[PDB]
Amino acid sequence: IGEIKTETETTRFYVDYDDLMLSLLKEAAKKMINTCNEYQKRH
Amino acid sequence: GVATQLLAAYILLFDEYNEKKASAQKDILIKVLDDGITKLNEAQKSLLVSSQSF
Repeated sequence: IGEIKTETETTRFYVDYDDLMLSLLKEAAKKMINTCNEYQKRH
Repeated sequence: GVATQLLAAYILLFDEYNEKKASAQKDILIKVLDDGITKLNEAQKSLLVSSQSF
């Protein structure tokens, strides 16, 4: 669960740049999609 | 795990000065470092109370 919480906190901090087209936030969101799909596949 | 990526983003984005993201970068820095000081201090106090129980 902590491996998911680290990525969630990183994405929440990248939202605070107030730039929704920032590539760093796009890549963090694409990483969280795969993390959540792997967690649902395991459970 | 969070701090080592936010600080790398700080080194990446401010190789030259970026005046548009300058007001938010300081808030991100203050927020993550004040979070870390509190977490590290509570971890030390927890380990000390565990050591005093023997």
